[PDB]
Amino acid sequence: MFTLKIVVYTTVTLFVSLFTFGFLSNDASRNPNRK
Amino acid sequence: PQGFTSPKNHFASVIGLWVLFALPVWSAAYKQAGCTTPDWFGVSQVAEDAPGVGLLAKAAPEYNGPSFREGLEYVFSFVWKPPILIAWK
Amino acid sequence: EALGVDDGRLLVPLVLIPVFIAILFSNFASTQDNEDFFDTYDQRR
Amino acid sequence: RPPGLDGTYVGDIGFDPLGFSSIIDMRWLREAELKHGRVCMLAATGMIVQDVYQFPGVTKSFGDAKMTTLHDVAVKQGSMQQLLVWLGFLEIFGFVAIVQMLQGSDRQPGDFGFDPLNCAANPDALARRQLVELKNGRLAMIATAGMLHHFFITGKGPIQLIT
Amino acid sequence: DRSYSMPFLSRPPALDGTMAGDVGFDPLGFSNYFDLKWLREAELKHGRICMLGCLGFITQEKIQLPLPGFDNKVATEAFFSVPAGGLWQIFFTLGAIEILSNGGKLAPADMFAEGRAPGDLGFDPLNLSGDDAALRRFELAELKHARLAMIGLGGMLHQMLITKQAPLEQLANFQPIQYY
Amino acid sequence: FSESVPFLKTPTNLDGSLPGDVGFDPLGFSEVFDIRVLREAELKHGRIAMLATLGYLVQEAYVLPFFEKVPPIQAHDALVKSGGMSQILLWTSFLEIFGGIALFSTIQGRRYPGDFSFDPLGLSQGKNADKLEQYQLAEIKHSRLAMLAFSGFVHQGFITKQGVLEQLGNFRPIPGFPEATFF
Ligand code: CLA
Ligand code: CLA
Ligand code: KC2
Ligand code: KC2
Ligand SMILES: CC1=C(C#C/C(C)=C/C=C/C(C)=C/C=C/C=C(C)/C=C/C=C(\C)C#CC2=C(C)C[C@@H](O)CC2(C)C)C(C)(C)C[C@H](O)C1
Ligand SMILES: CC1=CCCC(C)(C)[C@H]1/C=C/C(C)=C/C=C/C(C)=C/C=C/C=C(C)/C=C/C=C(C)/C=C/C1=C(C)CCCC1(C)C
Repeated sequence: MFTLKIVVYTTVTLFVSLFTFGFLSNDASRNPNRK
Repeated sequence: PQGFTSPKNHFASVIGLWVLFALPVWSAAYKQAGCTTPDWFGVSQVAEDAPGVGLLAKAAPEYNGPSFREGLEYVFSFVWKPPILIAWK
Repeated sequence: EALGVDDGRLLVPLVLIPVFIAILFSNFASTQDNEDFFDTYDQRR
Repeated sequence: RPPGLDGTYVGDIGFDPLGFSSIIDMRWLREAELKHGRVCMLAATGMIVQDVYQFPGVTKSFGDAKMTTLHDVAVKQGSMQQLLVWLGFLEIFGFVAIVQMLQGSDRQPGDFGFDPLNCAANPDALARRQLVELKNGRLAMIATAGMLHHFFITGKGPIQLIT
Repeated sequence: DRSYSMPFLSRPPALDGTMAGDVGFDPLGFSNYFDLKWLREAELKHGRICMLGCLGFITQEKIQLPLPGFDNKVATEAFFSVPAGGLWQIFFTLGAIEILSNGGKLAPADMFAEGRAPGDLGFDPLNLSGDDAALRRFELAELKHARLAMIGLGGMLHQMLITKQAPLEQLANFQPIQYY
Repeated sequence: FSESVPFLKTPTNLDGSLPGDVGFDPLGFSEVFDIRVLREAELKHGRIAMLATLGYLVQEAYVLPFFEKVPPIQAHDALVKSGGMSQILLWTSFLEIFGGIALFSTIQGRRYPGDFSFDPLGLSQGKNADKLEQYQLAEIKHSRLAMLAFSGFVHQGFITKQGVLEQLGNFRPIPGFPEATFF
């Protein structure tokens, strides 16, 4: 059961980190009115 | 005695104040005299023409070459496409 | 306890993965102009 | 003649089959040679004497003891620690002297200024004594190595082979 | 023309005599496909970490801190005996040191954008780099010690994994591998 | 060459300007850091060492009627939990804040290193200025001597479990060593 837990923790941490650092990458500038 | 009244914490506070004051006092002393002496320089017993001694210190080649991804692909081609069998042509 | 971390090895994904992505994010962050802009949002990207 | 081996150093006969002087500074090499020679003179003299006198109280402390066994007992006693720390204190200033010599100064390899008897007043006498010191030191290196390996094979001191 | 390290392989195109520690040893064309500054920085970082690691391998056998859980002769087992919170504190401190030293330039595209030289993090309390020849010889000595420490740390760590004995402790009572 | 060390050179910025300059600086401490800051540190260390040596001697010889008679290390341990060491630390730190202010004044030239103009008695202040340099020399010498002497004291107290006056009166060897028998 520990291997499943470590796999789930790895996957969740990866996706949450991707979300967090993606919304930190100047997301407001990604609009069609940006010049 | 516990916390801010413990003598051990008083000793630790004195040590921490010493550490905090170390940077200004000794940094200023270094700024006044910072090994800026004509006799002050390192010495090595090895000859300067020994193999492995660079011509110039702290070399920074420009490297107008392949990108990092091409290098990684080359390292992978080490294991999926080595030059072993092209000799027998 | 803590973040559901009953085994120390569970701390390896919880730190190395956020750091590694951050390193990638660093390559983004160093590229951007990090000066003040005085606007609602920064259009420099 | 080997490259990098000029005649300005005493005891030179152009003996260098391996180009150590071509890759390492000759000042460092001569300082190391003189230090090894002096240490070996003292070591050979001590290894000879320790088979005869053994001092007043060392006999009941170390038992009999000899050479490598004497080192093994003495490191456990504490004499070796004292000798190591005091000779390391001296060798700190020896390191300073070597650094100053390599940086450029009037100092020469092996010149520690230890001439209490003023035996260096005559220049030619000092010139002869430099070669004397070098050759006796090289002989002392060879002799100390011989005594050490003879003790390894038989477990006897330098005098137990003679007597 | 020739490498002088492997005299049958010719000198690598990117390995000139400018860089320190260069004897022409690059049989696999890493310098042709990777930046030499990045390679030298990685080599120096690995080697400095290995120098500190070998010194720690000797010292932890010789001397231990009186804190509980810090009294393991075997360094590999000492990693797991020490509380994990302290190890994570060390990891975060080293990460902060790396970020501060590189100034946010952690990628090969930007690490040397301002120059900064490969492996030159500005750590020089004693001005031993004033002389150019002395600096070059010190760089060669640092590279040689770095490579030697990498190999020695690998050997000591694998032998510790096999014998469960500290290196100096393992040197006495050698007990060849089939005994375990 | 250096006066103190015949086989070494005079350590550059080391001359008769500061008292007790025999040219003894084999490691370039006076070149890594300012010589006046180092002199201030040396004077602080030496004065504290002189006070510590006198205190060690008197505490071994005599004790006040309101303090437990214990060895000086045991005195430190006992008064750490009693609060007296806290009082000493507090007042010494209060004085040393102004001491650090004076040291920062020393760094930007101005005042002499280790000089606080402290002179309750008329010794080398007026009518005796011609002896002042002499006094300075004596001071640092005592300082250096104390910086060794106290050290020996405590470490001798660590190895023989005896006071320095006890070791002088009964100079027995290191414990367990007269029996010897290491082989
Ligand atoms: C918060 C933590 C943190 C952060 C942000 C950084 C940041 C950085 N580190 Mg790291 N570092 C840290 C903590 C940290 N460090 C600690 C605690 C240590 C241990 C003391 C290290 C040890 C370390 C080394 C040794 C190196 C770095 C490097 C770097 C830089 C490049 C990062 C990168 O691209 O790697 C992203 C991660 C990877 C690319 C994965 C690692 C690659 C694997 C391990 C290689 C495996 C090779 C394989 C075993 C050999 C083949 C065998 C054969 C038989 C096939 C960057 C500035 C590198 C650098 O400066 O390069 C120039 C470098 O060489 N660091
Ligand atoms: C001048 C301010 C002052 C004051 C108010 C105090 C107050 C105190 N100190 Mg002292 N102390 C001071 C300065 C001061 N300290 C300085 C400058 C040092 C040297 C660094 C020390 C060193 C010191 C030690 C080593 C110890 C104390 C201890 C104590 C506490 C116990 C009081 C006591 O013994 O019973 C009442 C006091 C007596 C019965 C003694 C007679 C006092 C007479 C009657 C009063 C004379 C006037 C008085 C000294 C006020 C001076 C200032 C005034 C003229 C304006 C008390 C809180 C002790 C402690 O921590 O408690 C366990 C302790 O061991 N102090
Ligand atoms: C050089 C890297 C490093 C830095 C820069 C650093 C800074 C700080 C700071 C900031 C100034 C604070 C406030 C702080 C506090 C504590 N550190 Mg420390 N610390 C570092 C390294 C280690 C190691 C290796 C260990 C350790 C410990 C503790 C404990 C004990 C917890 C407890 O009482 O059980 C506490 C309270 C031990 C540990 O956490 O064990 C569970 C232990 O092994 N630390 N630490
Ligand atoms: C400066 C010359 C000198 C040196 C360099 C030297 C070196 C060593 C070493 C070094 C490795 C050890 C280990 C050692 C040991 C002992 N010495 Mg000795 N010692 C020297 C001189 C004297 C004198 C004058 C006496 C003496 C004594 C003892 C006793 C006593 C108890 C015992 O006999 O059990 C022991 C254990 C006294 C005595 O009783 O001698 C029978 C005594 O009067 N020693 N001694
Ligand atoms: C830069 C900088 C400065 C500095 C500095 C510093 C901090 C210098 C520190 C340097 C250090 C610690 C270098 C350590 C190297 C360790 C090595 C090479 C270990 C090798 C092990 C081997 C070969 C092995 C092995 C083993 C094997 C494998 C298995 C066993 O069976 C046998 C054995 C035990 C033999 C300072 C402040 C001075 C000044 C300056 O202004 C800037
Ligand atoms: C398990 C464990 C323990 C504690 C917990 C932990 C930290 C999580 C973990 C550690 C993990 C770690 C840190 C593991 C680290 C493991 C390491 C450092 C492995 C390195 C091995 C080095 C090798 C094989 C180099 C060999 C050199 C050679 C062959 C030289 C050849 C030569 C060349 C080319 C030049 C010509 C001459 C010759 C001599 C021929």
